[PDB]
Amino acid sequence: EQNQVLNDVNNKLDAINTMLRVYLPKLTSMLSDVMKQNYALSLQIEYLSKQLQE
Amino acid sequence: LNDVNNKLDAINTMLRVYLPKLTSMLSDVMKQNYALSLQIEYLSKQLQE
Repeated sequence: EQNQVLNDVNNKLDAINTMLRVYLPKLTSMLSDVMKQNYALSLQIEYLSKQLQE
Repeated sequence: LNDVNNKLDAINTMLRVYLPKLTSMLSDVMKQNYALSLQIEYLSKQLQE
């Protein structure tokens, strides 16, 4: 019984951990893209400020 | 070993529940940033007029 319950632990944890491995890089890339988009918005607002100065 | 099993399974199902929420939240944040970009383009058109 001990060996089979340990096998169950093994498979459960390995599956969930590979799911986490798949997930995390997606979040990292999403945050990087969000920061890039915020920088783009900053540039747009600087252009707006130049327009207002003109 | 049973204690290890239950602890790790519980925490791992918690992580499973959590992560998709973060993914959806980031997608919605990016969509909202795109909406802000469109609003600012409309502002620029107003300023050109």
